[PDB]
Amino acid sequence: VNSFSGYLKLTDNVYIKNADIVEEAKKVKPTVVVNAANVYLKHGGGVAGALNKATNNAMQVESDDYIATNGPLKVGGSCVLSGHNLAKHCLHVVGPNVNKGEDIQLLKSAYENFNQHEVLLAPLLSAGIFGADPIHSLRVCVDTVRTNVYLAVFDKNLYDKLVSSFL
Ligand SMILES: OC[C@H](Cc1ccoc1)Nc1ncnc2[nH]ccc12
Ligand SMILES: [Cl-]
Repeated sequence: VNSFSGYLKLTDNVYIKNADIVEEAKKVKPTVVVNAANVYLKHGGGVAGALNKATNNAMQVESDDYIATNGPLKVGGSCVLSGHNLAKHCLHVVGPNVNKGEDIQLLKSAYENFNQHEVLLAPLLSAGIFGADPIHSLRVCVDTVRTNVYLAVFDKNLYDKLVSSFL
Protein backbone atom coordinates (compact mmCIF):
# COMPACT_ATOMS: atom_id res chain seq x y z
CA VAL A 1 0.00 0.00 0.00
CA ASN A 2 1.20 3.51 -0.90
CA SER A 3 -0.23 7.03 -0.69
CA PHE A 4 -0.86 7.54 -4.42
CA SER A 5 -4.55 8.36 -4.93
CA GLY A 6 -6.96 8.77 -7.84
CA TYR A 7 -4.96 6.83 -10.44
CA LEU A 8 -6.38 4.60 -13.14
CA LYS A 9 -4.73 1.17 -13.26
CA LEU A 10 -3.49 0.29 -16.74
CA THR A 11 -1.54 -2.91 -16.00
CA ASP A 12 -0.18 -4.86 -13.05
CA ASN A 13 2.38 -2.09 -12.43
CA VAL A 14 1.44 1.10 -14.36
CA TYR A 15 -1.02 3.72 -13.08
CA ILE A 16 -2.05 7.02 -14.71
CA LYS A 17 -3.65 10.29 -13.61
CA ASN A 18 -4.39 13.78 -14.94
CA ALA A 19 -2.19 15.78 -12.59
CA ASP A 20 0.47 18.45 -12.24
CA ILE A 21 3.59 16.48 -11.27
CA VAL A 22 4.82 19.38 -9.12
CA GLU A 23 1.62 19.42 -7.06
CA GLU A 24 1.54 15.61 -6.93
CA ALA A 25 5.11 15.37 -5.61
CA LYS A 26 4.47 18.05 -2.98
CA LYS A 27 1.46 16.06 -1.72
CA VAL A 28 2.85 12.52 -1.83
CA LYS A 29 6.52 13.33 -1.19
CA PRO A 30 7.38 10.10 -3.03
CA THR A 31 10.65 8.26 -2.65
CA VAL A 32 11.47 9.00 -6.31
CA VAL A 33 10.18 11.69 -8.65
CA VAL A 34 11.37 11.42 -12.26
CA ASN A 35 12.52 14.55 -14.08
CA ALA A 36 12.30 14.85 -17.86
CA ALA A 37 15.92 15.99 -18.08
CA ASN A 38 18.34 16.88 -20.85
CA VAL A 39 21.98 15.76 -20.90
CA TYR A 40 23.16 19.12 -19.54
CA LEU A 41 20.65 19.09 -16.66
CA LYS A 42 19.55 22.57 -17.77
CA HIS A 43 16.04 22.70 -16.30
CA GLY A 44 14.51 25.43 -18.41
CA GLY A 45 11.07 24.32 -19.51
CA GLY A 46 8.53 21.55 -19.50
CA VAL A 47 8.49 19.27 -16.48
CA ALA A 48 12.12 20.10 -15.68
CA GLY A 49 11.53 23.84 -15.59
CA ALA A 50 8.49 23.32 -13.36
CA LEU A 51 10.21 20.94 -10.92
CA ASN A 52 13.22 23.22 -10.64
CA LYS A 53 11.07 26.32 -10.01
CA ALA A 54 9.30 24.46 -7.20
CA THR A 55 12.72 23.86 -5.54
CA ASN A 56 13.53 27.59 -5.67
CA ASN A 57 16.38 26.77 -8.14
CA ALA A 58 18.11 24.39 -5.69
CA MET A 59 17.72 21.59 -8.24
CA GLN A 60 19.61 23.66 -10.82
CA VAL A 61 22.41 24.56 -8.37
CA GLU A 62 22.89 20.89 -7.46
CA SER A 63 22.72 19.90 -11.14
CA ASP A 64 25.38 22.42 -12.18
CA ASP A 65 27.79 20.94 -9.64
CA TYR A 66 26.95 17.42 -10.89
CA ILE A 67 27.76 18.39 -14.49
CA ALA A 68 30.95 20.24 -13.53
CA THR A 69 32.18 17.03 -11.87
CA ASN A 70 30.83 14.33 -14.19
CA GLY A 71 30.07 15.88 -17.57
CA PRO A 72 26.83 15.45 -19.49
CA LEU A 73 24.52 12.47 -19.28
CA LYS A 74 23.85 10.20 -22.26
CA VAL A 75 20.57 10.32 -24.15
CA GLY A 76 18.77 7.33 -22.65
CA GLY A 77 20.71 7.70 -19.39
CA SER A 78 19.98 8.98 -15.91
CA CYS A 79 21.41 10.08 -12.59
CA VAL A 80 20.01 10.13 -9.05
CA LEU A 81 20.14 13.49 -7.27
CA SER A 82 18.27 15.03 -4.36
CA GLY A 83 14.51 15.40 -4.46
CA HIS A 84 14.79 18.64 -2.45
CA ASN A 85 11.37 19.64 -1.05
CA LEU A 86 9.49 17.44 -3.57
CA ALA A 87 10.68 13.86 -2.95
CA LYS A 88 13.48 11.93 -1.30
CA HIS A 89 15.30 11.53 -4.64
CA CYS A 90 14.97 12.88 -8.15
CA LEU A 91 15.81 10.46 -10.96
CA HIS A 92 16.83 12.70 -13.87
CA VAL A 93 16.13 10.68 -17.02
CA VAL A 94 17.02 11.82 -20.55
CA GLY A 95 14.55 10.70 -23.17
CA PRO A 96 15.31 11.47 -26.80
CA ASN A 97 14.23 14.98 -27.87
CA VAL A 98 12.61 14.71 -31.31
CA ASN A 99 12.90 18.47 -31.78
CA LYS A 100 16.70 17.90 -31.70
CA GLY A 101 16.65 14.95 -34.13
CA GLU A 102 17.42 12.26 -31.53
CA ASP A 103 16.66 8.57 -32.05
CA ILE A 104 13.23 7.59 -30.72
CA GLN A 105 14.52 4.02 -30.20
CA LEU A 106 16.42 5.44 -27.21
CA LEU A 107 13.08 5.90 -25.43
CA LYS A 108 13.11 2.26 -24.32
CA SER A 109 16.62 2.69 -22.88
CA ALA A 110 15.41 5.78 -21.03
CA TYR A 111 12.50 3.91 -19.43
CA GLU A 112 14.82 1.05 -18.40
CA ASN A 113 16.27 3.41 -15.78
CA PHE A 114 12.94 3.21 -13.93
CA ASN A 115 13.53 -0.49 -13.19
CA GLN A 116 16.24 0.42 -10.68
CA HIS A 117 13.54 1.86 -8.37
CA GLU A 118 10.66 -0.02 -6.77
CA VAL A 119 8.14 2.86 -6.98
CA LEU A 120 8.26 6.13 -8.95
CA LEU A 121 6.17 9.20 -9.73
CA ALA A 122 6.94 10.13 -13.33
CA PRO A 123 5.91 11.98 -16.48
CA LEU A 124 5.73 10.37 -19.90
CA LEU A 125 9.28 10.48 -21.26
CA SER A 126 9.90 12.44 -24.48
CA ALA A 127 6.33 13.82 -24.39
CA GLY A 128 5.43 17.51 -24.24
CA ILE A 129 8.19 19.77 -25.55
CA PHE A 130 10.44 16.76 -26.27
CA GLY A 131 8.24 16.19 -29.33
CA ALA A 132 7.47 12.46 -29.26
CA ASP A 133 4.04 10.85 -29.61
CA PRO A 134 2.67 10.48 -26.04
CA ILE A 135 0.58 7.44 -27.00
CA HIS A 136 3.84 5.85 -28.09
CA SER A 137 5.62 6.93 -24.91
CA LEU A 138 2.90 5.31 -22.79
CA ARG A 139 3.17 2.08 -24.81
CA VAL A 140 6.96 1.94 -24.35
CA CYS A 141 6.52 2.65 -20.64
CA VAL A 142 4.06 -0.23 -20.19
CA ASP A 143 6.24 -2.61 -22.23
CA THR A 144 9.53 -1.66 -20.50
CA VAL A 145 8.96 -0.68 -16.87
CA ARG A 146 8.41 -3.58 -14.48
CA THR A 147 8.49 -1.60 -11.22
CA ASN A 148 5.50 0.40 -9.95
CA VAL A 149 5.12 3.64 -11.89
CA TYR A 150 2.56 6.40 -11.23
CA LEU A 151 2.30 8.59 -14.32
CA ALA A 152 1.18 12.21 -14.05
CA VAL A 153 -0.22 13.62 -17.17
CA PHE A 154 -0.42 17.43 -17.27
CA ASP A 155 -2.78 17.93 -20.23
CA LYS A 156 -6.42 16.98 -19.69
CA ASN A 157 -7.39 16.27 -23.30
CA LEU A 158 -4.22 14.21 -23.72
CA TYR A 159 -5.00 12.30 -20.45
CA ASP A 160 -8.45 11.41 -21.80
CA LYS A 161 -6.97 10.51 -25.19
CA LEU A 162 -4.32 8.29 -23.56
CA VAL A 163 -6.91 6.40 -21.51
CA SER A 164 -9.41 5.97 -24.35
CA SER A 165 -6.70 4.82 -26.80
CA PHE A 166 -4.88 2.48 -24.41
CA LEU A 167 -4.72 -1.15 -25.50
O1 LIG B 1 5.25 14.26 -20.97
C1 LIG B 1 5.54 15.26 -20.06
C2 LIG B 1 4.39 16.32 -20.14
C3 LIG B 1 4.28 16.85 -21.63
C4 LIG B 1 3.09 17.71 -21.89
C5 LIG B 1 2.09 17.48 -22.91
C6 LIG B 1 1.18 18.51 -22.82
O2 LIG B 1 1.52 19.36 -21.83
C7 LIG B 1 2.66 18.87 -21.30
N1 LIG B 1 4.63 17.42 -19.20
C8 LIG B 1 4.27 17.46 -17.87
N2 LIG B 1 3.71 16.31 -17.35
C9 LIG B 1 3.35 16.34 -16.03
N3 LIG B 1 3.45 17.32 -15.14
C10 LIG B 1 4.02 18.43 -15.69
N4 LIG B 1 4.25 19.60 -15.00
C11 LIG B 1 4.83 20.54 -15.85
C12 LIG B 1 4.97 19.95 -17.09
C13 LIG B 1 4.46 18.60 -17.04
CL1 LIG C 1 6.63 19.40 -21.59
